Amino acid sequence: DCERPCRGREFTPPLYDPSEIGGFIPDMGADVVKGFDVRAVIARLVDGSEFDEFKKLYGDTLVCGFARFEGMLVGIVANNGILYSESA
Amino acid sequence: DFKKVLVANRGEIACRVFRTCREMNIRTVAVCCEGEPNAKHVLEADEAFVLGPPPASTSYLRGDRIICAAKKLQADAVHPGYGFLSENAEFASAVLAAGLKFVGPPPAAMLSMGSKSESKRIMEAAGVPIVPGYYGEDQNPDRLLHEAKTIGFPVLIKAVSGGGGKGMKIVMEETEFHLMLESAKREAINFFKDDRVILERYVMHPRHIECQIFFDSFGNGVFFFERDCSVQRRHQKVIEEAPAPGLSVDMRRRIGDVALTAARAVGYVGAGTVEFIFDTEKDEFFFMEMNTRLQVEHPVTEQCQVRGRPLDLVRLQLQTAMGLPLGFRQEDISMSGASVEARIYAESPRNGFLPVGGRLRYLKEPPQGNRGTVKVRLDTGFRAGDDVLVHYDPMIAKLVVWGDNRATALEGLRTALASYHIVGVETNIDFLQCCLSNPGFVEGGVTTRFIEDNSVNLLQPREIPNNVLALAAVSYLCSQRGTSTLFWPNRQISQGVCFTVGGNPVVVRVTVSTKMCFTCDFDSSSVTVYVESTTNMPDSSTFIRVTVDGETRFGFTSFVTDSEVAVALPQGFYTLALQPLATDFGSTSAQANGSASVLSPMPGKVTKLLVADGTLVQQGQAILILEAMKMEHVVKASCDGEVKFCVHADGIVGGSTLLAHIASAA
Amino acid sequence: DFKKVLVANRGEIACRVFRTCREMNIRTVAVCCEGEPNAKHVLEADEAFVLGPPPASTSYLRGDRI
Repeated sequence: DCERPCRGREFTPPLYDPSEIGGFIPDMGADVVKGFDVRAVIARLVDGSEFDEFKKLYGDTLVCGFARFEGMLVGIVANNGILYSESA
Repeated sequence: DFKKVLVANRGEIACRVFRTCREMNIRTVAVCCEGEPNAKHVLEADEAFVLGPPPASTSYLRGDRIICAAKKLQADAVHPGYGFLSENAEFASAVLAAGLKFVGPPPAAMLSMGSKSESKRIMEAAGVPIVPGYYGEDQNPDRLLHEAKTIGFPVLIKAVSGGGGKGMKIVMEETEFHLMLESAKREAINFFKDDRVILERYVMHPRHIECQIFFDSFGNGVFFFERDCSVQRRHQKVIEEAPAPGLSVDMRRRIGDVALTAARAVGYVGAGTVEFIFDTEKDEFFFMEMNTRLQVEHPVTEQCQVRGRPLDLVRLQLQTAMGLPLGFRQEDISMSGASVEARIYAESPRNGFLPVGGRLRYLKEPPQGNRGTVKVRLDTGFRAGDDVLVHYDPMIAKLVVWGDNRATALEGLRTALASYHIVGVETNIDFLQCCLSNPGFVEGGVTTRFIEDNSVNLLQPREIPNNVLALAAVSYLCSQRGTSTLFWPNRQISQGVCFTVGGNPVVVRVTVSTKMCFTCDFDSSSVTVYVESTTNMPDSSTFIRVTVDGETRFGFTSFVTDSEVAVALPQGFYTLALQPLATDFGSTSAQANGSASVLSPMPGKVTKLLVADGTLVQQGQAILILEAMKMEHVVKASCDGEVKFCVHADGIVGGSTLLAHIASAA
Repeated sequence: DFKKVLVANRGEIACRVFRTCREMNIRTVAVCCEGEPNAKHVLEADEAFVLGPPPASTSYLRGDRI
């Protein structure tokens, strides 16, 4: 049934409703595509909207951090603009 | 005979009606909005109907929606309680029109007694005593002086449109009248643009005395003695007593007869109340206002023995609504020992009695029932874990204690309030204890302004001895500790707990050994607490057995939240607020300079200034949009302050080009 | 009118006095020695005071300590 019987299901749902994620998503098909903060998406997907950012001031266009989905620890890498050498 | 009764008002009144319906085998139907997933009255009812959106204003007030709810659930009667929509004649008329039976007075009587003008005319025409005041159209100074002489000093002068106590002048002697009248007229003109004035008799020591009447559908009526509501602040009842102390039997008979006559004159059906302004010096009562509904203070009356059985006012109201004759007529009613009711609200008396919200994180109720010498009854609409929302039913609960004498009832109320442990919401338990222990209150009947008279004495701060601080710190540390052992080799483990006492950040430094012995340090003081054992109660609390110093053994109960620590010691109940956490912990808003001369990231075109020139912008706030490679890049403010742009919009910038200045405006 | 009554004797008599004081709303104070971590009267009382060493002879008999 399970290699380890540990459950670890003491998680908290996201603090923001996912139903408004589309509010932050601009029109991808456009002459000039607007930019948005991907963290607003992350806040509506992870447990308790908690997110430990890895290098908050270095990449600045690639958001890397730790989060949890129903108690499962996951590393999140998200695009937040043009990739640079520092972001890569 | 009713089979289903729908209660249109939430709160503890709904629970009371549900309980009395369960006693009478009537199915209960509740009313709620979409934002009430765990309301107590919803859980205590057989069925519930949602009224629509939850703004707490449209719901519980839509009469048509309530009628539809009652018709859909086959409700037989509609009981509005004493909350909102319980005094609207249109709602009662709609209830009667749909075929449902309204539990209350006829709509005509309810409408006639809500205007404050026609009600006075009816009361005058009935022979009921009225306040000896003059309100005629003649504003001639000589006529006003003659009317003041007829009324008898002292007198009070009010504006016709005056409200909130403005434009009222107290006249004690005839000489001062010529000046006070002119001053009142000037103030009325400056505030209401109406020089017309009203002269009434001023009562120096008023007492709001309420007589409760109950009338059948056949015209019979019976009074239910008296209720005293003198102890109040800004038209908010606080503490009530029954019967009113210092009232003779003849006076009570006279008041009851007057109340019955007034109710007969108005043609009342159901349970109603009449409030008079009684004067201790003059020993004469004058009609003030009648309420054509049940009242929150009705339990103190129920603690009246109809033919020996205790009174159930809601049961009688339901029986009358069904259309049944009264059992007896002022013969099987007997007075009993005095009962006292305290209204536990959710406000802070120290800070001007302003309502405050919160969540009832711990709600240990006092022992309710028939105690050794007194009977305790608690009525509440909240359970543990519920969150009380501010500006919506601020009353947390009402606690009534019945004894044989007023002193015994007061002692029982003090004991019950001492046992009412509430953690999560600020309350007025300390204020109620101060009021109960006040010598003036315990002497006997007091004036209405008593709260305003002893404000300095009643608002006295509660002292917190160092023992309470030490025990709270120890309880907090024990809550932090799990099964881990406290061990640092050749050292005592050091810990610190920060509380807020009167805005002062008090810090308790504790040294704990491996033998579970804490030593807490205060200014020139040391408290040693040895924790013998702990036990986690099912109500998220902990029972701790301690030995304070080396000679004071006792057990207590502790409740630890993320914001406060509560201890139930033999000395009483204490809640100490932890020092609040900063909201800007580790705040790095890309800069901290007062100028914030930011440079462009790359060559591009500035498209739009998202903030006007000279506008205040916070940290991380967008000020302009930069477009390069057909991609919108938004420049954000790095600090708070007024932003002034340097480059014009719809232009072009280069690498590391200055864009705007963020100057911290004073 | 009494508010606190201290019982100077352990055993079932202490429990009886504590019960009748709880009936009359009098706070109860108990007396014990250091060798009584789970004495019934200590648990049934609002407060307790240790009399000193536990030889069961000096304690419960020191009038000055009581």
